[PDB]
Amino acid sequence: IVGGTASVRGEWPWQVTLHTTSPTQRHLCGGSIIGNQWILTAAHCFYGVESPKILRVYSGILNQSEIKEDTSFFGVQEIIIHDQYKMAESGYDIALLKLETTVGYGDSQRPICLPSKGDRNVIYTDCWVTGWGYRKLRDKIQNTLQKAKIPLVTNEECQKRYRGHKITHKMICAGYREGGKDACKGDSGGPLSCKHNEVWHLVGITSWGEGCAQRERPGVYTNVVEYVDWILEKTQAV
Ligand SMILES: CN1CCN(C(=O)C[C@H](NC(=O)/C=C/c2cc(Cl)ccc2-n2cnnn2)c2nc(-c3ccc4[nH]c(=O)cc(O)c4c3)c(Cl)[nH]2)CC1
Repeated sequence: IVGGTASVRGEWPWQVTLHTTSPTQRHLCGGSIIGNQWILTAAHCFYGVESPKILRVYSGILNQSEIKEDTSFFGVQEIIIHDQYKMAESGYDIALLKLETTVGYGDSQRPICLPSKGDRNVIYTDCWVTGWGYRKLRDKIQNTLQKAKIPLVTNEECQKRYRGHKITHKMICAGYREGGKDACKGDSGGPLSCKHNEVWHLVGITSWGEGCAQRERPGVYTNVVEYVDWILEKTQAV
């Protein structure tokens, strides 16, 4: 997160840190708890990941330093990548992780509400991107979970900012015209959480951008409202 600020413990209880074990254990990406065994995240996070066995999901974490060999985690049973996914820049950058065990909800960890089909028309004014990613282009994984408030940008505006790319209605953009606050390397797969009628909704999933926080280069996020039926298909399968 560029131009962000330290989060406080329990501010984003749906946020998770996804670690890979190969070759050495490290933070890979963020994700969001959406159900008792479901983490929603970005598809591009698994490029090169051959098996779920090398993955560890940590919840209720403010600081990466809370993670050591004796820290409890959730094993991944299944990696579900959307069938249409090819690359972040082309869309369908969404994935689900089915956990080997059930998340016990509490004040440190709980789900974020998915957006409603009847809310695709509403305009969100209170949007935040969160993660442990770089604070600048050549930096490192941050210890403390960062937050940054960013304005949603219309698709028409985002399309002007990205000549040569096709910004679809399955993508949602966020950024200040002058730059300064954005997601960066290590933030992908994490949430763009928007507060509406005193309830937080998972509006976006960090996906891509041209550099970090550049002027007239807003962040591009998966438009979660457009994938609610896909999530229900995978999570409510008979
Ligand atoms: C092979 N395939 C490539 C794509 N991918 C990734 O995970 C890509 C992912 N990028 C992001 O997290 C966010 C991108 C982004 C999003 C928006 Cl909305 C706007 C602008 C953005 N950017 C524009 N330029 N940079 N960012 C990213 N994560 C890391 C990352 C993650 C964890 C890490 N842990 C460590 O301990 C040490 C690390 O060094 C380390 C690096 C890097 Cl590098 N890049 C999966 C793997």
